[PDB]
Amino acid sequence: PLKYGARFMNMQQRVIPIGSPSLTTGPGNDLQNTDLISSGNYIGYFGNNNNWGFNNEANWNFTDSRMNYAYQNFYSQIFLPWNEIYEIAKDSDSPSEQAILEIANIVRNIAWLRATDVFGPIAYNSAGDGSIAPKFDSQEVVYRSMLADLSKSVELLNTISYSVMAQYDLIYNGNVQNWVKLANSLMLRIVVRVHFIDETLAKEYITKALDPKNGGVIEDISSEAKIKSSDKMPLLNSMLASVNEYNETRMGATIWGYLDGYKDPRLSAYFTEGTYGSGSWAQTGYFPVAPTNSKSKSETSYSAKFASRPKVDSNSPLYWFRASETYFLKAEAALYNLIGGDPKTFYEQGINISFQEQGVSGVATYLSGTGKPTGLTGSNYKYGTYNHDLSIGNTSPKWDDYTGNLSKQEEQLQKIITQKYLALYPNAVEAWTEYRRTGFPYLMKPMDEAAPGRIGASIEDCRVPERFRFAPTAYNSNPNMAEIPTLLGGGDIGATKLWWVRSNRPKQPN
Repeated sequence: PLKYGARFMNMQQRVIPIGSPSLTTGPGNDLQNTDLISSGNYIGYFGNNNNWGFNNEANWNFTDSRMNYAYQNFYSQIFLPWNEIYEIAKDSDSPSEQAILEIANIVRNIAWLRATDVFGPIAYNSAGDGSIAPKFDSQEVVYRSMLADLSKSVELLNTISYSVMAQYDLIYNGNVQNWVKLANSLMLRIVVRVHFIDETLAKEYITKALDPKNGGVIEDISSEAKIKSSDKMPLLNSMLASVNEYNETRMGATIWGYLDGYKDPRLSAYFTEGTYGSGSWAQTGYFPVAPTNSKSKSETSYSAKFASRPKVDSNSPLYWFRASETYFLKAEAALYNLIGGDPKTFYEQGINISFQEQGVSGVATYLSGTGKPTGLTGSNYKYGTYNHDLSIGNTSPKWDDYTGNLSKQEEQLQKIITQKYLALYPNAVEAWTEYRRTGFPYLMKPMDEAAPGRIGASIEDCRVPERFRFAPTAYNSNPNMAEIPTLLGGGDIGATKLWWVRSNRPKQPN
């Protein structure tokens, strides 16, 4: 499959921006746009040591240039190589070529799931029609269509027992059975994503996703989908540019609050201890940077340059889907009677698997903990004036321990989503999507109080943008985009809620 190789590897590096060490900071600038200074910053996985003069998405200013950039990083960059593969394989009678196309379809769909979850409507079904003016699908149609497409991929790949494109497969070394598991896992994630808005659709596929005869889902760490440097394609983890080169990405307040309050051993696995001051004055510890930082970049010994940093090296991988997520998805599914089983069991196994994924121990002690997330007081925060008590009306790790502010079922979901949030790190887009859909976990409020106003929201209804908006000028190049607001059911702005946002979405008490 020489004709598919380069194109397929390009696709894989595009799902979540990453590239060859020779491209230096390029892929890293892209990851900033998709994960680090945007989504990951909004939900508190990271904190920015910069405000970019309030000129970009970090502070919710969705400019034409940055949104066009986002469209490229979430949709168009991967469209290119996929389209060529499609053109070459779409009419092949060769089963091995059909398999290649379906594997390419899975990779495309994992990437475009992010695209629709970020923008809402996208050109999904029209993809490949060679149109100069792509027609967009409503988000509901994108979801319905993707589920059908995933089942199609699984049906075909389930008949393939030999290796496919091993030399160019940076994820599973040509093991089609694992690709099937990834496809069904994505199907599971999608079904859970729609159960609140469309339970019927959820039920139409969740059973097929978990049905053993269809290949199974990712339940073992050995089946996780991740990409990292290898002989097939050397790579430089794309978080390095922003973390070490630009000194802009640091540990977020929200995730720190949970890790600290829950006495989570993953705190040390995910982040480094920062330093404040120098010499005998230097204080060491886990110092977070608030979400949507309103302060300018600084590099003194008392600055965020030395706040806790994400632990990562050039050979570190980026994760597409991990076994722990599967368990949390099953937990929620069982909680709402979509599948059989005990929510608590799936919940605790998800945490156990996450600890194993991170190489940490003490899961039993962690599971019996009844502590609440730690708030950030004006005193504790050292990079400006900021405070938010994350503990208020929040929940603990222990399944049977209820705060009682929300209904019991609602708090159980809160525990599931909060723990999934912790296990998903650093998959920011998925965490951001899950927060917007459920309202969990509760987040540290943005520091820049002017940010919500930039997307048409207020400091009470939005702690994060509800979506990215398309670049206004893009409408000039494609007349089919004029329909976007109607497809959205609202204005093309960051405050417009996407299709899967559940009704009666909870908010942290005041």
